[PDB]
Amino acid sequence: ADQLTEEQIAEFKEAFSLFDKDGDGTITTKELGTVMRSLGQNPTEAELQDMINEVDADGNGTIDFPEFLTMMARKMKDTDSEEEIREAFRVFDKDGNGYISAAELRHVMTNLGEKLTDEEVDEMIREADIDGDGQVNYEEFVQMMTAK
Amino acid sequence: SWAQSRDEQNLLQQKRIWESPLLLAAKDNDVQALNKLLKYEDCKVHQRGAMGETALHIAALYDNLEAAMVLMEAAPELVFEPMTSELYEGQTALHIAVVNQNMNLVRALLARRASVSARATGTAFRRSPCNLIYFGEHPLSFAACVNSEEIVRLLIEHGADIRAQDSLGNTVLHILILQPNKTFACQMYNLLLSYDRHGDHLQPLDLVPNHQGLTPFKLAGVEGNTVMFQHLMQKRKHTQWTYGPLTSTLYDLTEIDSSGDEQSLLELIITTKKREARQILDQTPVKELVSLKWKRYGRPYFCMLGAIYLLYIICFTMCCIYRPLKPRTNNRTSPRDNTLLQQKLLQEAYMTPKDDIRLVGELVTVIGAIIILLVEVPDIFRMGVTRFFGQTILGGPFHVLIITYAFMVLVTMVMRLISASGEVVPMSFALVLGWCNVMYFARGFQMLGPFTIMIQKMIFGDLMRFCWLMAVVILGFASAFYIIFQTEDPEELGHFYDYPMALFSTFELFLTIIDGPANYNVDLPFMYSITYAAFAIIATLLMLNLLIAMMGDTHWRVAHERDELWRAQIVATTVMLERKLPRCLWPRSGICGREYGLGDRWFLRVEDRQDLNRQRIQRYAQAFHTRRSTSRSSANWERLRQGTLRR
Amino acid sequence: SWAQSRDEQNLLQQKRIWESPLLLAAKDNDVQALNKLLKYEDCKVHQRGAMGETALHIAALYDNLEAAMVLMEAAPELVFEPMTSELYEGQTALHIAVVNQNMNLVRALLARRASVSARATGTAFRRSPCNLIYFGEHPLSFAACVNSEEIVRLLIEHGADIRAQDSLGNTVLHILILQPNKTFACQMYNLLLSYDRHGDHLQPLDLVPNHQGLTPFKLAGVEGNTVMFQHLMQKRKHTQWTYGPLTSTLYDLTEIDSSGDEQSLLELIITTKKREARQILDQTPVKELVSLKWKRYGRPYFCMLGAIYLLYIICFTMCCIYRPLKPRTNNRTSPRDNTLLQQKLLQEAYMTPKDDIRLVGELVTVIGAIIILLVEVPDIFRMGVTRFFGQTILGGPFHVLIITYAFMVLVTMVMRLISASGEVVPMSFALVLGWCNVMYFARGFQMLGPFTIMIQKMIFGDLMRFCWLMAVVILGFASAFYIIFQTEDPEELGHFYDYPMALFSTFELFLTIIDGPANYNVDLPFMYSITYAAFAIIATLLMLNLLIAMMGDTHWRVAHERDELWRAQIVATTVMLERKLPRCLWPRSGICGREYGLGDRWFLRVEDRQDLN
Ligand SMILES: [Ca+2]
Ligand SMILES: [Ca+2]
Ligand SMILES: [Ca+2]
Ligand SMILES: [Ca+2]
Repeated sequence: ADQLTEEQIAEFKEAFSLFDKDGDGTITTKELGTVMRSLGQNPTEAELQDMINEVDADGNGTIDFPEFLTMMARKMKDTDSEEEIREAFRVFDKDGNGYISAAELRHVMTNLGEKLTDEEVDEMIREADIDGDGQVNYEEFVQMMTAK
Repeated sequence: SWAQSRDEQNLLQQKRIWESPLLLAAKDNDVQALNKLLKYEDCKVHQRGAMGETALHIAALYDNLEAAMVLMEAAPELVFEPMTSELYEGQTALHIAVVNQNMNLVRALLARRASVSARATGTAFRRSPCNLIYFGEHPLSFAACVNSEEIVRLLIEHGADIRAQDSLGNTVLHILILQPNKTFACQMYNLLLSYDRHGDHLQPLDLVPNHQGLTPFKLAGVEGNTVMFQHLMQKRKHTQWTYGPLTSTLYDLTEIDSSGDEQSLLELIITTKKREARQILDQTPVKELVSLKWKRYGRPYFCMLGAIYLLYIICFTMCCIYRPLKPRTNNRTSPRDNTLLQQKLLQEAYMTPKDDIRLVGELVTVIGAIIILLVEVPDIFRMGVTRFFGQTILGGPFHVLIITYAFMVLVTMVMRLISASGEVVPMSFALVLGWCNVMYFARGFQMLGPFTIMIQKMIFGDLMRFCWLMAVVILGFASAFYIIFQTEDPEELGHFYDYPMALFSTFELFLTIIDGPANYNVDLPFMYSITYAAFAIIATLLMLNLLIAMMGDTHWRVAHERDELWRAQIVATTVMLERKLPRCLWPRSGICGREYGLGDRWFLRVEDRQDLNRQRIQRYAQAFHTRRSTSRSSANWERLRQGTLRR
Repeated sequence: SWAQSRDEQNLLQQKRIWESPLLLAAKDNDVQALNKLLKYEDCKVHQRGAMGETALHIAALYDNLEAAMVLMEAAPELVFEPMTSELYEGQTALHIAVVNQNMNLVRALLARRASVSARATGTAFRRSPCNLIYFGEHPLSFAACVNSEEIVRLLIEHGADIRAQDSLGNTVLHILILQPNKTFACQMYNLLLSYDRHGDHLQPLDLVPNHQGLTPFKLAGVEGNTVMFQHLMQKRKHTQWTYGPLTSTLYDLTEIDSSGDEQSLLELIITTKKREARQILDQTPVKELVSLKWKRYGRPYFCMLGAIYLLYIICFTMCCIYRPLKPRTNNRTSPRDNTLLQQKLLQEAYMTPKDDIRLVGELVTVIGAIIILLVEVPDIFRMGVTRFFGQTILGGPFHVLIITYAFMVLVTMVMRLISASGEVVPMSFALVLGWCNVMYFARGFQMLGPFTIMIQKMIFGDLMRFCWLMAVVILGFASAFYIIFQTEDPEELGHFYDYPMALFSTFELFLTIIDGPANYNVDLPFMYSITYAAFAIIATLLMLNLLIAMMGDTHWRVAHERDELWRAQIVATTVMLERKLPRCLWPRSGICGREYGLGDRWFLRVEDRQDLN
């Protein structure tokens, strides 16, 4: 993780929080095991340490968020590098949480005007949201920007 | 005037560079010039700059590595030399190379046994809206904000403690909350706590107050750094079992209750001025809390409180409409029928069994008015005058009406004891302000009173700025009418027989109230028709209908930032009701501890249902894995696109 | 104080784990500790938890496989043991392995002949807003909700029937409609029909009513599970020939008409309280039907019905404006000119040819009053009381007005038999409410009647909460004027001569109706002008103009939610009119069957132009 952007931290931190089931800040064999075999399959509980000790940099038996972050640095995001969508997201995002929300996008459009109805804002977000949390990523926002 | 003297000193610096042979050769890396000038001649290198520089400072400030390395041989001591005076006091060159995010000169400077304990007590380093930064004091704190990890790490390995404090008493942690780049500084906060390996017996660095007594937990709540507030919440929640899609954690609930004297979150939330600090009430352990404080134990004492106020005012009006009255005394209407009045107010007549009933209720209003002042003795004596206005605007902007209600009741209690004549003029103000003061309870009784916020929000601002442009157009035209009907006999058209009523007369034409003066039987002068139609076309056709449209647009710019004001005002109503009410009823909220073997901390549990989000969790698992109105909505995205794009 | 005890149970649980030496070892994967503790000493393992646990329940619930397998050696009988009482009743540990979506444990559990039909009857499983989920009772149903296919497939093959019911009678099919995740639960409805290979004599599993008697088709209608409702229609539609871009399909039309007693879709749609269920009327086998039932056979009776009612109120007024009156009787104007009234109401005089006409017309109102009440006698005797107000606000919120119109006419019918004096006040309310009731017919004549939808939507809500802020600003100022004009001779300025009328005076100023008091000839007291100027800047410049803009903004938040209200209300006009009108006219809609040798079901065809250029 030589250089990253704020969004890339913030979304991966949401990933790490979603992946860490007990919120201890670490990842153990029991934790990674169940959520992986929640998704249909089942690794045979030997791949799990082979998952961790492949990536555990200090060998403490846990995966802290920096080890989690440098793993995603090797599973790096694609070549979507710009400058204006970067600037467009800062003007939109008031608190700078990295996730432009419903009421924020209502707020910015209100200062431009055009009187969006509450249902009409929900039609904007639900189509733009790829994974389905009702919030737009930085990665999701550029796909509405470039082409349809 | 103050900003120019700062600026003039800055241009005063550059002339010293452009005249010195040394420092101009130090601004560039003119090593050929720098070699010959130093070793040959006999000149000291203690040439102070205009803001008190040294030549060693300049190479760092214009980020020039190879020049200052030559300076180390000639100058063994100027690393130890701070800067001189009044803007950059004590700023050594170790600070400046850190601010440039590297020079690998921190290698060389710490090779020259440079102190890491210097303090930058200068003017332009203090927290102020004049400055544009706030880096604190110590070089450890300067490396904290530019987010350079190995530069931080190198400094711990040379004996730099983490418990330095500024003049405010802030630690290095408190600096990080105030930095504007939020999530990109969230990572540093975990990094520094890892170097609390020596658990000190005082407190483990996360509890240290400032000079105004604030934890770093509370400090984010004051400034609304929600993302940092989200992160510090993580170390306090304590999760129990999980059940499929269900999860039952257990929140900490210690520094967010009104138990201690510190007041601990909620009074500190409502007493700020910042708008973005109100946002914290959406976050998860707080929004759930005050709902439990309101629906249980908050609402029913509040509604039962206000009904006692309702029977108070009703009891006042009954002892208002019954007053001791005589017929008009012996003086007849001595002005020629321009003086019709008929009672003049009985003097000392109580000798009736009926008025003893009136004697009862008239005392009770006096008794209650004393109690209102007794609540408001300490409030005015402690919370300043302008400090009271800071309390005022957000959630309590009535609070003087209930004071002035207590004046006028005490005036009319005085006024009948001396028994002077003018007793009606307090009785007006003591009546309308009483019934208006029941609108304080519009917050309660349902969410069918956020109007009283908007009618506050709009009576200032909009109506206030509209009042002046009334008050001058009316001031000419009322003065215009007095000139033209000066000549006339006011037995017809008695609007305008004198000047001070003519303003009041004109005021009713402006709001389409009075009939509009016309006689149709006696000819009125020929300047009236030109002036009056010109008055009508502005006042009730241009100006007044402009008010509605100007009221129209301002209704829905604040449609969203109204509803959260209502939910904010309940919390402010809640705590004030708690503080001035004793216990042995509506107990200290949440569930008590240490019967369950946990400790004196008190808790509440929250159940919630997550989701699965199957399409996002595949790509993270494969990162582990080894070797309608659609066209309407998309046009708005196009409208979002075309308005933003370059133009 | 009710759910407060629920948490207090749940903290009491964890303390038992922190104080039992066995269970804390069972909370973790403590292989060595549970090795030495179990096999060696002689202590029972029947330690029930705070809510009736076993050692096996905790190790299951904290998702720990390897410690559970060791417990299986010491436990031949903990598998059959359920949890004890008051929240988690009857729930065996087989359930918990299902909810955690696998542990490779149901393998080991069914190796130990676990029962597959234990019924989790606990308190935390009933459908309620208190619980955050509703999964039913049987463990076969639990795996259906978490969408784990081979876990389901494993459960059939050990003999779990797919026809259990809960206390609510709902099947495992019915649970899938109530789930919040819709398209991810669609395939389970396919897969569970696939294991209905026994064609039963009773019904093929899709026709089981619950205890409130609902098929899983119709239950999708009430909850508005639209995407599922789109999917269930797909089996019923019976496509005919295709012709290029044309397709003449044929929908089934059996369980959605008003023929049976079950009311089958339509009355159940309008009697919901949920908002999203009105979305169903846009779907293509239903939207076509109400256009046929209204444009033919529904409109012209409703327009003809309102014409008869329109002549009723006219014939009421013509027997209203003619009353028996006389000159004032012997009592002269005994109050000094504050008592002007002059006629007083003839006693028993009909002896004219003209009043012979009026007695006919007066009876026309009376018979029409009784017919209205005979309609509404059985209605409140069947639809409870509060149930009727659940019916009310949607499409019949008049329904007391038509009752109170019939009420007051019976009052004035009595009032002239006893022939008392104060007869004008029942005549008043019946006259205004008679004309106000004809706004009920505004649904027809074209779509120029969602005003009566909107004017209901706004007289409640907006104007209702605005009146209380009126009701106190009016109250102080009116009380203030009565004090300041207490002194005066009311011969001039008769606005405020006594405290009752000064309220009603002030209410006239507050809407800027009465002219605003002035005399210009008498020096009126100075405290009036300061007060009255403070009134107008509140009353007709702040408060009332605020009412317009607050009216303005609330009108276009409900623009899109206006047109669905109208088309909702036409159906409620339609089906009530079908229900109260007999047949031998406007027949059971759609094309009959079984003359074409097709079946006793009745059908309708719909063409459409397709797409995919
Ligand atoms: Ca984890
Ligand atoms: Ca690690
Ligand atoms: Ca945001
Ligand atoms: Ca997203």
